[PDB]
Amino acid sequence: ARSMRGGIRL
Amino acid sequence: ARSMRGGIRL
Amino acid sequence: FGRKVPSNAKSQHNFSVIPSANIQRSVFNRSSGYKTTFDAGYLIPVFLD
Amino acid sequence: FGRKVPSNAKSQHNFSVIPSANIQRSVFNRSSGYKTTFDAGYLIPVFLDEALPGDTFHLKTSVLARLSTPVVPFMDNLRLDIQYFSVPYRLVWDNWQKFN
Repeated sequence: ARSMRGGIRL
Repeated sequence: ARSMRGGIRL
Repeated sequence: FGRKVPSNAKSQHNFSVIPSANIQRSVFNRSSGYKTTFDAGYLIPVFLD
Repeated sequence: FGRKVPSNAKSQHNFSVIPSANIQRSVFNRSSGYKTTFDAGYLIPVFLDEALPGDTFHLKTSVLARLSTPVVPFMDNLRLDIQYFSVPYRLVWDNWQKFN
């Protein structure tokens, strides 16, 4: 639910 | 009695 | 019957969360003067930033 | 008679003491799953990990083991067990200190 590595993908 | 430079020698 | 064991999927997800950037915000005054001549009815752009 | 003056030997010793390293320790969860098939009487290595100097580990293990189907409810007791050991690298390779 936070800022993931590699940009957002759900 | 602390951590001396050059490693330990008494 | 037996009880299922957990998956590691949540801990693996947590290791992939990047830390927030530390931004170093600051407050200062950005005062500026502007001088001009103009005529009525026109839209004059006097401020731009 | 006069009184002796001090030597500087203690202040010179103090200038030679290196500062302690600042380590930046942190706490996190290192959960892992492992799935396998095995037979009775063998020692099976189900868990393996590498610990650093100054690690602390707290371990919880969950197990589900299924026995492949018996013919009858046979009368004898049968324990599953798990035992954990620490093994320093210097016990398994003589050059480990010289490698470091």
